[PDB]
Amino acid sequence: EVQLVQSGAEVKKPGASVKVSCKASGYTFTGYYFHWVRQAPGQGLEWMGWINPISGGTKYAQKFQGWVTMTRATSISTVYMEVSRLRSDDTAVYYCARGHTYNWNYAYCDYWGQGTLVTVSSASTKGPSVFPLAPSSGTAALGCLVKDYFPEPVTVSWNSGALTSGVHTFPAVLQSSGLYSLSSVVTVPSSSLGTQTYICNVNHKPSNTKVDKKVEPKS
Amino acid sequence: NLCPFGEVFNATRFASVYAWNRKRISNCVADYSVLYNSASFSTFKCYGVSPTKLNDLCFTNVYADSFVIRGDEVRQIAPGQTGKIADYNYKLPDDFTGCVIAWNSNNLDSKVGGNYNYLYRLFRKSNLKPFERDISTEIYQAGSTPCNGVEGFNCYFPLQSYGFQPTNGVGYQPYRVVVLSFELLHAPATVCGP
Amino acid sequence: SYVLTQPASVSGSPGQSITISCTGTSSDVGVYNYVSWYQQHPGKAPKLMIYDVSNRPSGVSNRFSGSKSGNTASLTISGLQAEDEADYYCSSYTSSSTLVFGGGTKLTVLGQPKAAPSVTLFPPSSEELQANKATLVCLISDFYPGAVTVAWKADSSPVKAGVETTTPSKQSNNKYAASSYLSLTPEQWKSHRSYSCQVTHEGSTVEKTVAPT
Ligand SMILES: *[C@@H]1O[C@H](CO)[C@@H](O)[C@H](O)[C@H]1NC(C)=O
Ligand SMILES: [Zn+2]
Repeated sequence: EVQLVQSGAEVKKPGASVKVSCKASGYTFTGYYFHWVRQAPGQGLEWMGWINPISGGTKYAQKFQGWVTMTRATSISTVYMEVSRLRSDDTAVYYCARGHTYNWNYAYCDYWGQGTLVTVSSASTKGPSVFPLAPSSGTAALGCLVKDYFPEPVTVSWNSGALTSGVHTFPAVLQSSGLYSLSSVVTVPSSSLGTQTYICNVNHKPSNTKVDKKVEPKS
Repeated sequence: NLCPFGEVFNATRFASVYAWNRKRISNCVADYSVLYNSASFSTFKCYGVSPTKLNDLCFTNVYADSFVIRGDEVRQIAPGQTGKIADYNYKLPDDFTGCVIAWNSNNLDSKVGGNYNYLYRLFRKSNLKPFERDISTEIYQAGSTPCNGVEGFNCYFPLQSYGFQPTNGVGYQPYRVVVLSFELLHAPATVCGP
Repeated sequence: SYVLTQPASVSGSPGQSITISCTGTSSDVGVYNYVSWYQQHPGKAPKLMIYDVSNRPSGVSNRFSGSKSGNTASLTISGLQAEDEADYYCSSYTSSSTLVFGGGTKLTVLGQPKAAPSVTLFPPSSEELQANKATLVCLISDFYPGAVTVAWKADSSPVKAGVETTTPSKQSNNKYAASSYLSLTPEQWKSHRSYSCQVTHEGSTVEKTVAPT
């Protein structure tokens, strides 16, 4: 089986540099050219360029020429896409794909990397703060609000994994500050109030911050 | 005072066939027939001269060309043979007097996942002349449009590599090859057998 | 920004057949046949659906057809089903051995019963108010189609300060969700009459209300 495996996600501050790696396996590494293709979130695919693994010869799209560099190492059968002096324009997913052959024959991409998300923002790592949204008082919903964290993502379980259904964990907002916030509600029958005990478990691994907060009617 | 056969045959790195190496041995004694009885060599073949009786024959110098190819191509290192190694990499003359020694190197020249260090020329506009050596990296124009040193459609990097992995068939496994070319000049003496 | 001209949105009902255009220049789709078509499901890598104008890779169902005419390639899906809903990109090689893509086409498939949004509005909590801040959270869930407007009212007045709303997200029941957050100092939180949230969908609107304790 042919496998293109990319590096893990990267979060960087503007002005820094990043080098995405893409390792090929299951075929003759020198036989095919490599394509780099970037996709800004919510937008379309943009050809970044191609590199020949055996000669190192490259051709960059006119949009990315100069400030992007493609390299390769055939000792490890890996291709590298490096952009230095990031801007926040560069927040995107970066893909490697196997292209045509050494004699420019099978001109398509059948095997793609999984994609590397590169998130460039001037914020820095800050664990969230979670608050309980008290139930209402036809049925009643309680919630957990995860305010001001960076970067994404956070995992929100309800009742120690023991509560599977009725939970709506919503995608985060991104405020002007540069931090995300998120909410997770559980809808429970009307006059179910102090029936069970209702703790939401929030974890935000980049901070190293997980907290378990319990939601209950107050006063 | 006899010539370093030990580290031409047992040399740790071998050359790629497009950049085949040559060692010119001179002014020594030589014993060839502890080598003719192979045990180590899957091919030992000779042309114009014959392996017998040659520790009693002499020349003025010895040339040792060494490289690495795949098994199914060792049949090409012989006078009058064709194919991309004979046409574009290493060519022996029709008048060749010499020999050709080849042995399997899979246990040291292969690598799991591919050893891409050994290359060969796959494109060239004309065949090589005997003992010619081409290490051009020029982009190969396979059409009517010029290339201007950049790869593209019908414009190719002329080299390609073998990618020896240990799980291949013997026909696609690495074989180390040494060719010995014997010098007949009307001039002095040099390397002889015992 | 040279891309192959491709319609932004196409759709069609199940069992029917749609076609997505993609229009290039002389120098690519017109001269060569190196046109290919990739499908992207949200959050994953693009998948090669068609190559060499008309050829399907192994595993791609026969429902995907390729064609080319003049400078315009086009991809046809017959017997449209649910999971064909995705982004579709055309791409092609150019006469200067470069690769170009199309703008992309989002394909949805019709026939879902249309659902009205279920909104719940939560006021700031005690522990948050004791940290000198306050946030109202309007959570809109389980609606289709995924396009709603949101408006916040202090008293019954417009608010332009401190509201942030999500773009609609598709949940695992192929319905949509959104959130909005209005941030206030506690002093403003208990100043005004009441805080409220009007979500407009269908053209209709739905209102929720909350008052300080
Ligand atoms: C190569 O090394 C082996 C082991 O050391 C030795 O037996 C053999 O004679 C060597 N070959 C030459 C040509 O010296
Ligand atoms: Zn989209």
